[PDB]
Amino acid sequence: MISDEQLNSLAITFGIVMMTLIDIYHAVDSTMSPKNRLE
Repeated sequence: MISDEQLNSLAITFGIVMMTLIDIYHAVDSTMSPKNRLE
C-alpha cells in the first residue's frame, strides 16, 4: 500500500539520481573512449 506522495517522491528521486549516474558514467566513458559519430 503506497501513497501518491511516496510514489511521486520515489519517481522524482529515481529519475534525478539515475540521470546523475548515467550523466557521469556517460561523460567519463565518452572522455575515456570517445568516437567520431556525429551527423
